[PDB]
Amino acid sequence: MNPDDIVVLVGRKKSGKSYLIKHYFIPVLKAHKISYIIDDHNSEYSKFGYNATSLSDIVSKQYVVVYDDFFEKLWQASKLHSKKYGTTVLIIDEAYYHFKYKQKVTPAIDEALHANRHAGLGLILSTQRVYDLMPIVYKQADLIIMFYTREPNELRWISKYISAEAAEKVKTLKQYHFLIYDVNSQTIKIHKPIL
Ligand SMILES: [Cl-]
Ligand SMILES: [Mg+2]
Repeated sequence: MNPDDIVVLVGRKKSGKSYLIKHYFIPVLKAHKISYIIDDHNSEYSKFGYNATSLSDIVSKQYVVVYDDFFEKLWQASKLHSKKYGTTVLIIDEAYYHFKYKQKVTPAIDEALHANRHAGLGLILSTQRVYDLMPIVYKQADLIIMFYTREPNELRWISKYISAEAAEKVKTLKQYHFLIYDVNSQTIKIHKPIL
């Protein structure tokens, strides 16, 4: 993950999405001195950054958790954060609320999908089913990560918007194993569980 990449995480609850964030993305971000802002809508990430009580905290604290009209506020605050700390990763553990399939696209959502680099903000979006998010999220993504599924509608979406090969290989992943799809290079890795 480049610091201004868009990364999508896809898998049913308990498949290991938050674990990957906590144990794979966050530590590597930290090691490069890459800032992040975690937008938690379900706390679970309490120990990974300053727990914010205001928009000012989002801007000023280097590693920050936010407990979530609001997306535009969050987005504006993140842009100001990035100007202070350099490229920042905005991590959203419930992309289902702002990026939902068949929803409109505000200027801020559009910016987040098409103008990341310019705003100095990477994105990690997390979702339980592939068909929860707008197909344009899959087109705009740089890396798509998928855990096991054989739900036939999900296979169809993966095949149509991502890769027919990924749709095949997704069906055989063991627990905590995950497929990585590089949208740009069009390659596929099958990764073992994180330690
Ligand atoms: Cl709008
Ligand atoms: Mg989770």
